Amino acid sequence: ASRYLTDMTLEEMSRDWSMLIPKQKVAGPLCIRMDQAIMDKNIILKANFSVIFDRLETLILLRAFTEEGAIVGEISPLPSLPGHTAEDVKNAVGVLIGGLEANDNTVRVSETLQRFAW
Repeated sequence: ASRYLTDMTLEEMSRDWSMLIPKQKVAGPLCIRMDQAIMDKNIILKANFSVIFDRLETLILLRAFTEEGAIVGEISPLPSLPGHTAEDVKNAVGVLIGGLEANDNTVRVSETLQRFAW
């Protein structure tokens, strides 16, 4: 069976959020959203991945959170749910990290993503 390993709580994954200054970029099979208003924060990237054979397979959802718990960024598969490679995920994360860091934020990633990184 396909299972799911996530850094996020049920509430964190379900929450609706608005960006103060919306930015949305599509990069291949993945959508990247980030709030252009956010600056000088410590941000943590948290992800939910499907798992098969005890290995991380596809990204279901990634959200970027301030330490206080506010969502400031998101990566999700396109609605067509095209399906993607690990390289697609790594590219989309780099794009999000780049944008956030350009706005003077400090970005770190979860243990789940660290592991995925290689």
